[PDB]
Amino acid sequence: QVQLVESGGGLVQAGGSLRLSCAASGFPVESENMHWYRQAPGKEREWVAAIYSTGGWTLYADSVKGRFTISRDNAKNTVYLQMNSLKPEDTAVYYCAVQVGYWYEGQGTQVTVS
Amino acid sequence: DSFVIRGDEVRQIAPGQTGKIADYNYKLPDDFTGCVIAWNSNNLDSKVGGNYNYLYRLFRKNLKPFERDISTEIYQAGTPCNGVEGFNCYFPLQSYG
Repeated sequence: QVQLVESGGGLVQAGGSLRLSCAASGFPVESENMHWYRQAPGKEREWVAAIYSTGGWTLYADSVKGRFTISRDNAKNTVYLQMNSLKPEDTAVYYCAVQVGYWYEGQGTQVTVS
Repeated sequence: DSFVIRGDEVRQIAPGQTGKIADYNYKLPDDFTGCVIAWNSNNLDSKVGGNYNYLYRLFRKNLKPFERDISTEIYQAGTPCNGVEGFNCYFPLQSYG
């Protein structure tokens, strides 16, 4: 069955670094443009990261521009997502989402910065 | 020609109609014959938390009618950055969200 598995979540201190990993089964990594969303208490869920096909062409939100890293393991159809210079306000639940048809929502992981 | 745009962009999709997106993405010729069929897709193209799968050109250097520009090379508006993100140059693609 097609499913998305996310790992690497945990507790990190202020100014630390983290490496989340989202792996997909049943379809290749280059088939669709991966998306990364975050949800925090407040208004509603918000989008943080997205990389499209035909080259990298990385796009980041203004609040998170220049501080996150995204890499692709094409041989193992996985996406690695690196947090650097985290702040306590960055605490949230993270989702990795892809499209092969109807919208697919991952379980996500909770990240808190102290 | 099938595509997805925003609300006010419907007016810009017309022959002889000016506009930033119409002049940068898709323009109809002055002697255009034919037409546009636009329908709302709030239940299909809109997702909670923001849908960022639709892109449009923002910065570019003219464009002929019925011309396709798949290349998204960086645009220099003035010391050249030499294809590096920073000052005097910005990414030409923006997401509707």
